[PDB]
Amino acid sequence: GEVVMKRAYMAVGSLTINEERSEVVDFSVPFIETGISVMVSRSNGTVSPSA
Amino acid sequence: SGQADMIVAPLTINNERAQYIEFSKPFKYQGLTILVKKEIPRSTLDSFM
Ligand SMILES: N[C@@H](CCC(=O)O)C(=O)O
Repeated sequence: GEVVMKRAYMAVGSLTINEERSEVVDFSVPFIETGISVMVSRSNGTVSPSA
Repeated sequence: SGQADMIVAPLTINNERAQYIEFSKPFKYQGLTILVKKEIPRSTLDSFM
């Protein structure tokens, strides 16, 4: 919102490119790939019989 | 040269390329890797000797 209201020129940070923002602000090329991922704790490993 | 108006192909976004043509947002985010031949374990008949 501080680039929309001309309060600054660029917004360097963890901004993700998406269609909603790119219609109101110009995004540079992605300098790192991100997205949506799910983080969970590891499950209890079970040793299969007949090993 | 005007022969094609678009390049729908795996065109990586390069610095030298982007100077002359205008790219888009990527479809596939990927890098470069090395493809080798899997080491097939060959066995003879006297391997126990
Ligand atoms: N990096 C996101 C916020 C964090 C999230 O993915 O929820 C953004 O710039 O909007």
